[PDB]
Amino acid sequence: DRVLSLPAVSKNQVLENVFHTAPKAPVEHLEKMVSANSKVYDALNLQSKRVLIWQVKPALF
Amino acid sequence: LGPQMEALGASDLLLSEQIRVITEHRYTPDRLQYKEGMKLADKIAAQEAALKEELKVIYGDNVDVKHFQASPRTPVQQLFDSLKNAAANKERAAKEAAAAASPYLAYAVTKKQEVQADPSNIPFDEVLYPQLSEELLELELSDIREDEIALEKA
Amino acid sequence: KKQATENLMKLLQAYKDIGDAKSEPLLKNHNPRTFEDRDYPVPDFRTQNLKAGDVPKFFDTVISTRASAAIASKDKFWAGRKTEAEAASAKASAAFPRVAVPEWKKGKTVSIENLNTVTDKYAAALVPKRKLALPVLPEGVKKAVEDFAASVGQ
Amino acid sequence: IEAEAASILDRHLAKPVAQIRKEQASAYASLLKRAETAKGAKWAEKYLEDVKAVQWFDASVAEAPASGPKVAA
Repeated sequence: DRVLSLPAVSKNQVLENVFHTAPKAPVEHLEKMVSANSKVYDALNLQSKRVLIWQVKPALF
Repeated sequence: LGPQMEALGASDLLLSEQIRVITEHRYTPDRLQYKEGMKLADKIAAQEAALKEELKVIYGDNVDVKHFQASPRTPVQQLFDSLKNAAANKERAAKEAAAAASPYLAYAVTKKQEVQADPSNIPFDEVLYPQLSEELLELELSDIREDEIALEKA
Repeated sequence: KKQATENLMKLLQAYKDIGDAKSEPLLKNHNPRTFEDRDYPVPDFRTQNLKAGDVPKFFDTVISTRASAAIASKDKFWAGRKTEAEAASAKASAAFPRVAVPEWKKGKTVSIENLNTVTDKYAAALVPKRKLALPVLPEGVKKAVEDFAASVGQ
Repeated sequence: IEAEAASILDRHLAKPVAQIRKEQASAYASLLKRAETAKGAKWAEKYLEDVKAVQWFDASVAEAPASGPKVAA
């Protein structure tokens, strides 16, 4: 019964109770907010190719 | 002993494929420690796939992941592997900032490469969290100490 | 949802400053080995009337029972820590920085010199809070020593 | 009309983006095919001519976004 003096918590259980969640990378915030502020740039700049300012306040020719 | 004639990190097989044969040798498939060793082999193989994906952009497709699993790269070699692709990285970032659909996206990709190609911006967990890194060292030193306590009891 | 996020962030700050008031190690309480009772009376298999194939099942039952007790002790510890930090997340400061998003007023439009600075605030969070100053050698110094080595014919 | 617009927007800002894109693309595709299966009707030719005029508006503001659409004055 040598096995009953070893720690009963396996190395698997340590590795799954210590690294429980896959941690958030810091570049995920950058790439997500950049891919959404590209849409903020596209709609709302006055130099984008697809501005909303002519679909919203049309013109007066 | 068979597969246990060489240490856990000192074979030619990968570490997870060594956990697999050690656990197949020490235990029959109906044991508890068999299942826990195969689950540990799954965790270690996940770490190996993560390290292969982290290194394949530098060392090729035949990345030889066992050499870096056994002996990880020193911070000096992390520097000198960030410096030997920095020309290709800057040319890729220039060729991608030229072909971005926006001056915003072009500034974003050149700023991401400006903050990424700097080798001082590699996040080292041993510098960031010293206490956590030494506890992660002691998590494996304690398993080896439990095996040594069993061998000194025998 | 914003109040729930602010409550969760006050909760994580409460967890951190009552994990640092006790000054305890980081991986001590997520490791279920530290909640394992090492000095339990360790049941003798010779006084349980086992047959031939029944001894490894007895060892598996003893090991898994003691591991489940260690995991449940870990869970009771974290229930106690959760109430101890719920009691301190109430009386807090809640002065957090806000997520940097570009300025967009109601009738107006965003300027690229504000999208660019929120991109700079994103890429300023990619540097680590403590980093090694790995000295990259500039071309102006490696050439100022390379021509010096070329002066003596080496 | 303000209450209907705010209700439609707050029901729309509860979706994820891929759901929004495939819903609007599916509705636009169905409404194009309902006017393309109409052949010979005057409203169908006027419908597709106005679709092409909207595409002209988009191309013309893509050509010069500070000046607006090109108006031959």
